Amino acid sequence: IWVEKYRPRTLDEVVGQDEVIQRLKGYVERKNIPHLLFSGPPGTGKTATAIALARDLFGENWRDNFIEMNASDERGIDVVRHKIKEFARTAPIGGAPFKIIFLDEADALTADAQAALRRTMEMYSKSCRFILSCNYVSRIIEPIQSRCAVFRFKPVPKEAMKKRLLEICEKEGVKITEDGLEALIYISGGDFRKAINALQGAAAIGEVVDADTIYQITATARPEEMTELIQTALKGNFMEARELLDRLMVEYGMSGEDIVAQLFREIISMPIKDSLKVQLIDKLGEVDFRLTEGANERIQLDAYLAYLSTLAK
Amino acid sequence: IWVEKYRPRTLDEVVGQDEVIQRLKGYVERKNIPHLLFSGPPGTGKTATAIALARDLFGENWRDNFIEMNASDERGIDVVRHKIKEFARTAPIGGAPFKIIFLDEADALTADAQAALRRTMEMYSKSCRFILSCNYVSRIIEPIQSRCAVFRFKPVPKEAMKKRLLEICEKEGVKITEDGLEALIYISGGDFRKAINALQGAAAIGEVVDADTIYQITATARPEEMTELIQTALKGNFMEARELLDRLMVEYGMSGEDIVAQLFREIISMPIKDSLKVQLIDKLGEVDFRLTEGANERIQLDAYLAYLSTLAK
Amino acid sequence: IWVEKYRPRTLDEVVGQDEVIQRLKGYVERKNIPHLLFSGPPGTGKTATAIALARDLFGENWRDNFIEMNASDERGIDVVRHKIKEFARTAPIGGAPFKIIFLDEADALTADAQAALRRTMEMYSKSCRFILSCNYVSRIIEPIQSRCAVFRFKPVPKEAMKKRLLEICEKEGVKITEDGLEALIYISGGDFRKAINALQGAAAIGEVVDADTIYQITATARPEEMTELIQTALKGNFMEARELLDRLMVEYGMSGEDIVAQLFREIISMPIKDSLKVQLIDKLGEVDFRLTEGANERIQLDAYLAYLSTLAK
Amino acid sequence: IWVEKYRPRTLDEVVGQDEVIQRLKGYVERKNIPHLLFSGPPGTGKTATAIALARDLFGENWRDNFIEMNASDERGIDVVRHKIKEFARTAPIGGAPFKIIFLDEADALTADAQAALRRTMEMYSKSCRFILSCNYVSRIIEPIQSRCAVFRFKPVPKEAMKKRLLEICEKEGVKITEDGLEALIYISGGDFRKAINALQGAAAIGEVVDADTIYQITATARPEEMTELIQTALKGNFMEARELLDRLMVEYGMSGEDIVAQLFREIISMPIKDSLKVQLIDKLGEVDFRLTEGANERIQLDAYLAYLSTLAK
Amino acid sequence: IWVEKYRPRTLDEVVGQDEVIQRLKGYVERKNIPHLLFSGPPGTGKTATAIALARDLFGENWRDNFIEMNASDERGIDVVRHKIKEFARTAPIGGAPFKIIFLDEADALTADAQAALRRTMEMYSKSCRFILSCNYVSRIIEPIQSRCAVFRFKPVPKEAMKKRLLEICEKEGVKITEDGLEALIYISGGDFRKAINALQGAAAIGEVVDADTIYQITATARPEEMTELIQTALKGNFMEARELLDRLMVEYGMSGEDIVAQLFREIISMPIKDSLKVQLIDKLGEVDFRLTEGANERIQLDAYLAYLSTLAK
Amino acid sequence: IWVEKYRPRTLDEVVGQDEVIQRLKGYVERKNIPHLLFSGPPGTGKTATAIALARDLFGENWRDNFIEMNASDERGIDVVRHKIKEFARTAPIGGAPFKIIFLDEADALTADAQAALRRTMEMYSKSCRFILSCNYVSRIIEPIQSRCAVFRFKPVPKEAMKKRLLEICEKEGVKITEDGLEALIYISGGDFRKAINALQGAAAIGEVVDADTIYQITATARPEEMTELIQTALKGNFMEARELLDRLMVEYGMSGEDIVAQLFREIISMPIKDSLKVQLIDKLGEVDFRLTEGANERIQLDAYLAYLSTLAK
Ligand SMILES: Nc1ncnc2c1ncn2[C@@H]1O[C@H](COP(=O)(O)OP(=O)(O)NP(=O)(O)O)[C@@H](O)[C@H]1O
Ligand SMILES: Nc1ncnc2c1ncn2[C@@H]1O[C@H](COP(=O)(O)OP(=O)(O)NP(=O)(O)O)[C@@H](O)[C@H]1O
Ligand SMILES: Nc1ncnc2c1ncn2[C@@H]1O[C@H](COP(=O)(O)OP(=O)(O)NP(=O)(O)O)[C@@H](O)[C@H]1O
Ligand SMILES: Nc1ncnc2c1ncn2[C@@H]1O[C@H](COP(=O)(O)OP(=O)(O)NP(=O)(O)O)[C@@H](O)[C@H]1O
Ligand SMILES: Nc1ncnc2c1ncn2[C@@H]1O[C@H](COP(=O)(O)OP(=O)(O)NP(=O)(O)O)[C@@H](O)[C@H]1O
Repeated sequence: IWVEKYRPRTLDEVVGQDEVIQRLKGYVERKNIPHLLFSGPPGTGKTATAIALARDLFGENWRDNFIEMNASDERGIDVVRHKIKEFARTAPIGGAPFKIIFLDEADALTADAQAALRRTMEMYSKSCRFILSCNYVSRIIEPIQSRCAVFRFKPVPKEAMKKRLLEICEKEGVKITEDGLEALIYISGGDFRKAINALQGAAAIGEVVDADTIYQITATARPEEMTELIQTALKGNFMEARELLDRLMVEYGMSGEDIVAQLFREIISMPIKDSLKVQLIDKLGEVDFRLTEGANERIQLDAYLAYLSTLAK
Repeated sequence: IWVEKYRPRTLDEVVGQDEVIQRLKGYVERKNIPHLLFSGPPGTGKTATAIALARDLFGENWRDNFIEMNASDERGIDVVRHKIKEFARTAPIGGAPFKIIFLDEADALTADAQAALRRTMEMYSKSCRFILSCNYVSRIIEPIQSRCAVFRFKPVPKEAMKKRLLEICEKEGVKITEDGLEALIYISGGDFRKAINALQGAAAIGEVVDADTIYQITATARPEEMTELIQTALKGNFMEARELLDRLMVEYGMSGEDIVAQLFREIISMPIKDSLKVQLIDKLGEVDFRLTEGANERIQLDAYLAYLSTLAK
Repeated sequence: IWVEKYRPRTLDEVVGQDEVIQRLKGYVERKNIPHLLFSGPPGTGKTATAIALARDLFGENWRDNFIEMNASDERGIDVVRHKIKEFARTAPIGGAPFKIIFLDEADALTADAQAALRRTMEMYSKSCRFILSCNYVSRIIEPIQSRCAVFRFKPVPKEAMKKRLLEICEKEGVKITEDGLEALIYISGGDFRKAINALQGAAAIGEVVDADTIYQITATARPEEMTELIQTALKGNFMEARELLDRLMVEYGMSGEDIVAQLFREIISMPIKDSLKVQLIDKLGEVDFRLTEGANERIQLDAYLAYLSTLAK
Repeated sequence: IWVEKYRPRTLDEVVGQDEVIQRLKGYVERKNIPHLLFSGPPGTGKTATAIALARDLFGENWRDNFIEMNASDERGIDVVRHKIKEFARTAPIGGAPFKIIFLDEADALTADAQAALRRTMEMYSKSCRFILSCNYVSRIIEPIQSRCAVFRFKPVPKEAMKKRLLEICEKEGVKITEDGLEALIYISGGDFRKAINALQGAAAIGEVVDADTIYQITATARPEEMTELIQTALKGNFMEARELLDRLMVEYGMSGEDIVAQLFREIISMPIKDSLKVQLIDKLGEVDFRLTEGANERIQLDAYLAYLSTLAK
Repeated sequence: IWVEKYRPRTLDEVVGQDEVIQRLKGYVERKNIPHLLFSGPPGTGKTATAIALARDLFGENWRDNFIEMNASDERGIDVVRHKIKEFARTAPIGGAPFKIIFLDEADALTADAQAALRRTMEMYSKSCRFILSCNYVSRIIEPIQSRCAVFRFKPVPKEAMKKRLLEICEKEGVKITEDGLEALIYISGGDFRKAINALQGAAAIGEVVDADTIYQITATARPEEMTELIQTALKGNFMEARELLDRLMVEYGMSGEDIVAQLFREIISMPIKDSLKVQLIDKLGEVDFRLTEGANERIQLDAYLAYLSTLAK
Repeated sequence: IWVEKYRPRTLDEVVGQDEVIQRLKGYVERKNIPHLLFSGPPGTGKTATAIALARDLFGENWRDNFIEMNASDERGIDVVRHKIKEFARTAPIGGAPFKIIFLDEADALTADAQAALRRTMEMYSKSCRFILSCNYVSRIIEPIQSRCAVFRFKPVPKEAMKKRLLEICEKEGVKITEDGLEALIYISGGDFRKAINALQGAAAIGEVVDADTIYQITATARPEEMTELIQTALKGNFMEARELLDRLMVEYGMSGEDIVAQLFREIISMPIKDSLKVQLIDKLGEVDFRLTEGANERIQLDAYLAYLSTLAK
């Protein structure tokens, strides 16, 4: 179950987030915790450090006190309040003063539920504490940011993830190549869950973990193939391009969105002129719309390879 | 009821999917099942192999344990949880350790319901197991892919379906012709349920199963007619084409989308130049949008036959 | 602790609220107080004037009598009733007839608790008085508005805050620029706590308080950057713009909405022609739609920087 | 229930409609009734005088004969025809020759149902009669106007409604102020039902009926607020205006249409130049369209406050 | 009941339709009737001549045989077929060979019901005959036009209606002026029902029938007023125009459509340049749309007077 | 009576239907006839070839045996069964084995009557034969298609009709121009009866058969007029255009749809640039929408001639 079995066990073990951790460490020496607001992309380590933060302060007795719950399940803020009263009357067993509750997906709620936090903030800051996880800070109404120290998680930098990917490997006897790592990171988007999980799935199989074995397991074209199809499209060979994208869409079985996504990437990282690149993206912008409005995948897609083959002359 | 009466009874019997089955077999020798994630087009064999997988592991006592339910019926994830507790307390009767629940249409739910899986994964991996079927893997939030072995079902090729269709016939004393088979496949889109079901419906009637008897039972324009209308359109005979498509749209009573769809197919499998085929498809891509935005069927359609009749010279 | 150390000490010292104060002064000459209902946005000076109102009537002996408490903490209306009997039996020491209790967040309660006020209104209007603070008057059930003089606080207008910001500076030897001020107000949302507090945080640092030093301390896109990216986009440098917006979106980690928002602001407060400014906003209006329909953030956004770089010529 | 308890009891008692009544009286002396067509805004007295007209001709025995039904409930023209045969065979008990049926919302039906009237007109003009109420005469197909005397109800002026509102009060021991009356009329749109009904609802509560108590009970922005927001918008304070309208839109929870409506009113009754008022209204006319086409409420609205803040200089 | 009491009683008595009648007379001398197709605007005399045609051929015994029914009441084509068998077995009593059935609103049906005519055409052309009335010929599927002599009724010319209006008057002792006639014809649109019916309503009242008394009874502005408001609008006096249109809309109480209609007429028959007239109509074209989509009458209207007052300079 | 006097007298003489005839000829050499199923649009030659098929097999003695009857006249399938027993007992006089019955409008019947065919199929395939004509094959329940050779008549292509029109002329001393022909086909809809019949009606008159003489005899807008009005509109003469379209709409009394239709046609077959032609049709596409939504015919139409006269410069 890798993404768990490698849940960092200490602040020091969460990586790529010096930014936060460096200064979240200065909360363990003093044993102060104001209500934490963790904000960032998903799979970057809010839940992780919000464990390892609860873990560095309680030693061995965290699981007893800390509880993670998803804030977006609307009718349970008020059903998990009796957990707020047993938890707040119990003194941290050992020698610590305070206690923690984690709240994933905070930024899903409308103004109201957000308030109910507040009458356990000033009632329990000599006992309880909240850690709020949210995709964006902007989406949490001011009255809470008010009483929160705030931490912006960044999508995890290259080397720092690449290194911890290796550790996960060497220690699991899996052979990635250089190819497979770099590729496991085109994939990852800077999101461990995605990265670990993928690696896991390539590890499951037979041995050497190639560039490809990775592109395949996630269903994401070899970037060579994309810029081959965008190219043979621009050349004028419509039926040929259509062929490719088809094969291409079954080899790995991507959604429409998924294809239009990589079409983007590889359109951006073409080395063609800033003058044409626009035309291409503008229209891709169109196509992606059509699809989300629920028009037809096959037709809009091919209909975009069609686009490219007009700009032949 | 053919589509059932030929539900594969063993992993060996599910075809065209070596890919998955080959390595899904290595889960019966060991008697390991992690939560399965079946992803692919519809009518390729997720439900099928997710039966024959439950069937190969329990012998004669599968029906008792395995239950398929559709995950998209939003208010019943939590109403079919009491099926999760009776099922999880019952030991597989005979000599096996584990048990299975199938969940069609997983990729219809928003983040939340997806989580509720998780507190029966680590609670029941010494007892219960889930098999998740989904159109695309991309659409199932990472936290689950996390705890799933994943299988990408591919559309089952021509011959392999054509062969199993015959088996379904010979063994049911139905006379298809060659026409009727090839036709039964234009239809099928590479989707058995659609294919079997249609055959069934032609079998029900009187005897010989023709090209036509198949185009009729599914309501679908003869491909000759389409490429006749697209042809007389291109030649310049606008009023004539408009006539055809009209007659055509009542003979079988197709939607706008439906017409625009076969218009595509037959525009692609025209033997005209990769140069013009684009112009046609680019514009079809336009029409189809118009329509889904809710503009006017008759007008946009005829408006597209108009298109084709400018490119006369 | 600025927000406190500059709590106005007299009705005269609360600003931008002439509206209320002008006519709340005519309650100090007569020494009449009916139950006050303060309504307005948060951070505009209900609590403040509800102090300076208690302060102008008791001189030096206010703290002894006046007590602020939060009304939303449901189980304490009735636990802070013994404060209602000691307080109501004590005659205002000196030469005044009456006494005051402040109740923040009144508009959080359901019908019932609201009533319990009433049997201390007609029992204590020859002794006690309430000041009720609420986000909106509409939310306080009629039977109370009934026995309340009512005051609508308005978000503190520009100049009035800008002036009192300056007084807070000159008297604290802090150098704001014009930029800093105006920026300190883009920030402030018309909410002093936010404003003072921020200013504080910029004063803490080294000297001159710039437009930027303010956008930094609160964490927001520097308006310089936006109008730099919209510029380099309009110039034709699409890849460069895309680059900026990307860095830009991580430096601060804004949503799509969030970016489309500042994109707007800085599109409006561009000094370009009313002729083009439309084109821009019309299309932004489009983008923002796409996004809310759930199309793709990265694609629509870059797809709009694409837009801007067609209008190069 | 005021709106009923003050249903006029005689033609004399229906007010502001001399126009009609004056000449509808000349139908009681002669005891002639051709099929009446009442047309006008809603809440002006069609139903009312169509009662008091039935009441002035039958004395005490009207309720027995006269029946009002709503004509827009499509499948009941033909289900309330057996009421047409029992009613038409019964002679007006006492000494009168004829009888009446009222039909609210006539102008909702398509051509067909309208005809079915006709074979009870020439069949029952020596017995039955219809009174048709409709928003506009233009909307009732000629073949009926044909056989109808027609009456155009006009919106009942200010004073005349203001006077009858007082009568409804004085005689019900309710204390309106001047404010509350004038306000109860901003509200009323010149439509009693709305006006009475609202008053009723303010009467229900505690005592004095203020300007406010009226704006509240109907949920409607204080006109001061609107022209404050339109003002601070015009001055240049976009963020401030956006703030107001937001607060404003929750305080009372208005639709987009609803806001755009009062925006109109107060834009018209601004005391600004006939020169600019146009620019404002032209654009409002734009916004309101956008919205009804289903574009985005928040964006178009704010987008219109944006408009007003360009015309600063 | 004028529109009936002046139902022409012979072909000779139907006016303005020489066109048809001239050659519909040549069917009475021969006593031939093929199935008649009457097509034209409403209220021009299809039903009328289709009576007077049935009346000129049967003398005194028409009512017995001829029956008019509305074809659009879908479930009764087949319920009024037993009227087709009693009617077809009965020989025209006296000395004539054939018989007639009239069918109003033919052009409302879909293809199918249209056919059911046909098996009583060739079955009853030695006995029965149909007269089909329809707004437009184009809307009646060919297979019927096939077996129909066809007659296009034109909106009734000026003098021919004006003359028969007079006859209706002199013979009813009503005093129209020249004004009132001409005006009763601006009104009429070339549609007697509308014209007669209106006259009737002006006759009902007191004596002299003026230009105005006519504009009032139909709710249609004095054309002077319109071109006054369109003028004071174009001059720049927005509030003044808005005032007018308001008064104007109550004086006669027109719909939105109704106002936009006359706005059209009087915009066309302005004597302004063909260059501006366009701008005005283009926008009116817009406004009328907005309204039919259900946007707001008051706002779009005024919003169009707003338009006109921009084009001041 | 042309449509008859040119009823083809041999399979060779039926034209444009090679398709069928080519392979319906191979039934005369062998003298085999299984039950024929003719399907196609009306007026394409089912009845015709179903005569000339009966005519090529019997020589001079067809009329005696063959009988056409209409199948939709419900109560006569069973009344024309005694024609089935006299006909089936009579041996084809001369030297042929079999005999024929034609059944127009087959596709009008419900399941039941369809069966009664069957007990004269296997009872008379050594004597009798049926030829079934139907608008669509899809509409004839399978159990019959079962025992039918099937033939799809196609709308008679351009040249093939144009040629046989000429033969009808040259051999009748009538002078069509090229114009007349091409026009006689715009008319014909690809339906001879319509075409021959019309030609007939133009031949009747004086000499040369023009484009016009044809548009007249059938009643349609002269295509000259349309492209005159669209022209004078584009030139800038709005009032003049409006005038034309008005006259134009009464001369023939077209619907809005009807006018928008020819507007299209003549917009397409304008010889203007593919660049403007779009602008035109895009807007026509708009207009036609407005209308179907039920906005105002006169206003939208003139409002579109307005459109055309902006694009003057
Ligand atoms: N920043 C990180 N450093 C090291 N390991 C990580 C990090 N992020 C995730 N992992 C591993 O990947 C899994 C995902 O953790 P985590 O991101 O906290 O869960 P999440 O809530 O779904 N995404 P997030 O909201 O950013 O926390 C964890 O259980 C970790 O073991
Ligand atoms: N790949 C396949 N191999 C063998 N038989 C199949 C296959 N796909 C379908 N069939 C037969 O056709 C029926 C439909 O197949 P299957 O895809 O397994 O279930 P489904 O309800 O139609 N859709 P899905 O979600 O793809 O599983 C089954 O009951 C099978 O017996
Ligand atoms: N013009 C009026 N004169 C006197 N009383 C009125 C008038 N309009 C309304 N009222 C009182 O207010 C109530 C509503 O009036 P009225 O218009 O007659 O019926 P309605 O159901 O509200 N709408 P409508 O379709 O205009 O008749 C009535 O029951 C009247 O007693
Ligand atoms: N052309 C006419 N000449 C003389 N009187 C007419 C004419 N049209 C209508 N009238 C009178 O006005 C009434 C309307 O008649 P008519 O137009 O036949 O009914 P309609 O069906 O509603 N309109 P239409 O469909 O054109 O016949 C009649 O009953 C006539 O008395
Ligand atoms: N394909 C053809 N070749 C030659 N003449 C034709 C053809 N189709 C029609 N005609 C002439 O036009 C008339 C109509 O054709 P025909 O099909 O016999 O009448 P119809 O029955 O109304 N059409 P249908 O019902 O589809 O057969 C005939 O009597 C023929 O003379």
